[PDB]
Amino acid sequence: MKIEEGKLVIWINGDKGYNGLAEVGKKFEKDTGIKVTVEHPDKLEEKFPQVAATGDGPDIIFWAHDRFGGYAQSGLLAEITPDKAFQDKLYPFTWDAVRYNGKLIAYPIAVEALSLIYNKDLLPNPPKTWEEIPALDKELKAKGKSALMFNLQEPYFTWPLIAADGGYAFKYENGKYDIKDVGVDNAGAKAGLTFLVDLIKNKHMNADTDYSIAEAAFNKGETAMTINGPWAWSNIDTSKVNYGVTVLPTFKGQPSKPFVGVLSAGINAASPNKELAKEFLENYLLTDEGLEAVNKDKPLGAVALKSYEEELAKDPRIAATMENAQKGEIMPNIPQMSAFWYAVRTAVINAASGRQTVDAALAAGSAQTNAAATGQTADWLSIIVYLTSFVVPILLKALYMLTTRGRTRIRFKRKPKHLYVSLPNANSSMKAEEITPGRYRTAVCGLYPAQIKARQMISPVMSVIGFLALAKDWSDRIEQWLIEPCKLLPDTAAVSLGGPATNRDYLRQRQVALGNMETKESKAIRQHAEAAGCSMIEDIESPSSIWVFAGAPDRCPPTCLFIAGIAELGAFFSILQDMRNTIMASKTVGSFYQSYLRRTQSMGIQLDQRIIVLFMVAWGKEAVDNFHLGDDMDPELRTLAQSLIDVKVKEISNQEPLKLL
Ligand SMILES: OC[C@H]1O[C@H](O[C@H]2[C@H](O)[C@@H](O)[C@@H](O[C@H]3[C@H](O)[C@@H](O)[C@@H](O[C@H]4[C@H](O)[C@@H](O)[C@@H](O)O[C@@H]4CO)O[C@@H]3CO)O[C@@H]2CO)[C@H](O)[C@@H](O)[C@@H]1O
Repeated sequence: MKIEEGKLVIWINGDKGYNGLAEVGKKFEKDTGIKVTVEHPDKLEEKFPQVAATGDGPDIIFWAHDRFGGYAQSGLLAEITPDKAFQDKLYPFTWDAVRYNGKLIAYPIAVEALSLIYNKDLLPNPPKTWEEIPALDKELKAKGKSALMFNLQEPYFTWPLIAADGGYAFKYENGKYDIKDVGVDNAGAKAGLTFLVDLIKNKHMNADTDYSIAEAAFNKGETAMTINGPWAWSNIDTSKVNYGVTVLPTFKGQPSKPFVGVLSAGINAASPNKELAKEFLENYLLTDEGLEAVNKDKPLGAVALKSYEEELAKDPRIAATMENAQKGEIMPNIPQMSAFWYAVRTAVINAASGRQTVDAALAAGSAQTNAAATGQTADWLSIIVYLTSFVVPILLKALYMLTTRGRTRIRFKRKPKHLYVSLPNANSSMKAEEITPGRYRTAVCGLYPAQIKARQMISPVMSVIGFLALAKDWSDRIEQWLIEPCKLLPDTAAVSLGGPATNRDYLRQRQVALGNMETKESKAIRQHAEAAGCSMIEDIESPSSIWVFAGAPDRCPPTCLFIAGIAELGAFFSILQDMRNTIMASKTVGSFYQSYLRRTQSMGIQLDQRIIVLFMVAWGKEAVDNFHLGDDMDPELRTLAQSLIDVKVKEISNQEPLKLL
């Protein structure tokens, strides 16, 4: 019933052999004294992330592997660490389905694919091709029957036709899926779907048809054929029916291409029974003895366990199932898959009912598939508020951790709390509130510049470009910069009291512009920061105006963007990074600026690159001369060197050995 550090709660879909699985639980209770309660709620897969985080989900979730990539990125799933020996008991390709970013996120149980099921008494010559189905329907309809009924409400069942002439979710190439290359709106997808919609319009199928009616219809002897998976076989046997299982029909001479699912078992990251769950699955469920009990309720299909699979292989129906799988494609596990299914589902319904044209349906689906695929930009107001909540020292400490070569979510830590920095995988799509390590350096720096000054936090990216020499003499350096005459521009009759123009006049002219471009979004950020104790900058001549860049943010922080002339300051250091990297490459006998530039524009600014020029002419050589090009001693040298000395200094004469210098 309830998650407790003893008890186990398991969730599995209601179309699977949950009763047989419950039998395994009873066996588990007998040997170890641990009750196993099996439930099969509707829509378990949507609710789970909602309960997973609130202490109320199951310890173990069973589903096909496609949802699990999404679960793992959110950190909802416990890491799997089976013996090397154990991996070898199950087929390797099954691990691939449940492999994400090199990490195991669930145990595979069984491989499921759709097949064509036909009544051998009614239809001893099943069709080879889809396109013959229509001619076949007229004769049978004349005898009170139909050709084919299946669930149009789930895109899984229609996808094989849609995939038949070339449709794909995401293109697989060079070992991975291209999340921006979606094939739902290609020539192939439009052809395949059109064929199905006409079957309906010609009253061969009814758009208003789901899983339960059709099984019954087939089972009642009303329809010659159905499309379903191995789980359906149990109820058909009960209905007293002679059926066959064969390859799906072809379409346009191309094989039908079902999406193949691997039934998988994930462990809830918040479960207090992680050790128990692992013990349960490998030693009880994932056994010859265990799987038969499940299989005896409703067949699982082609199981992952080699020892058991050798037995199943004798069933001719599974041979056909695996035939369809090899002609099709293994489902992705990527997070965007759910977005994909939702899109195709609406598209099938909308098209099937004639509420929209096919072109539009699949076109809209295309848009929606990339909706999740495209990279959202940050809502800093939501990031700042999340960072400001945490105490100030905890945050500062985290920055020093990002730069120690740590290596999905990295965790930072009379009430306990947990800070989470989310690393971006190449597959996952940027969220509007996803705090990346880069965005993290950005927010904190813009919030706590003066507090960074106290700790003197210069990263190994800024330390090398001589950031200290500019920092200490900053206050005196910057005023020289301001008092200096900006000859080139503006036209010199504009000062407030030297006869010549000054650079200060430029930053002024600039601030007016920024004051106009100052977005309500930015203002909102600036004020919320102050109230949280995050006192901020207001001018370039501030004690901590330059300490905003000490942490090496990827962007000009959002709390300083419209305070001239910081926005252009950024490129100054960013270029220096490009300068060194090209100096070193030159030294040998044989991009940062561009990136930084791109990111600021993402915030809606046009960098007055002239200000950058000015910053150079003043602090060019100074910053360049004091670069740290040369390398230094190796840790082995230093440690080994000092030790040898110590000995000799311990021997003659026993005096404190002073270090190497
Ligand atoms: O849109 C409203 C509907 O949303 C919910 O269904 C969604 C799921 O949340 C998605 O995960 C996805 O479902 C896929 C599923 O991921 C995939 O594994 C496959 O499911 C098979 C399953 O592998 C197989 O073992 C067997 O159980 O049949 C399933 C198919 O019925 O295919 C699903 C897509 O068809 O997309 C659906 C929506 O399409 C919610 O559960 C629904 O109740 C709701 O109506």
